[PDB]
Amino acid sequence: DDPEAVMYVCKVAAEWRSTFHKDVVVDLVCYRRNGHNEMDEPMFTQPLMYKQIRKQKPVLQ
Amino acid sequence: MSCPSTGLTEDILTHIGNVASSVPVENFTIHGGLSRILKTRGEMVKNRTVDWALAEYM
Repeated sequence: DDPEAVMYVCKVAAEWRSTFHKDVVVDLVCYRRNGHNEMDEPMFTQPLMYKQIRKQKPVLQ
Repeated sequence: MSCPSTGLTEDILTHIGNVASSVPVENFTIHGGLSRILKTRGEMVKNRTVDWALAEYM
């Protein structure tokens, strides 16, 4: 939800791969706005998570 | 070797259907779309017909 740290982490990982020639893992913690499919109802199993979701602004805004 | 018949008497089937087409705890709220599904289950159960989901309960 903070893009300016995502950019820095990606840059650092790209430098690490060139400097040490090892694997590196980058984990992006986010959420899923819709259901698993476009025609899907996610409220059947995760009611409160999606009640919280529909009160949150998109990152672009 | 032989196998007994697997049928059941009707009252058992009706009791299972009635339990399967409802929510048997008090104070429990459920989604609208799920309420329609349970109501349709009752629709079928009162007409003496089973869909695929009701046979698994029975």
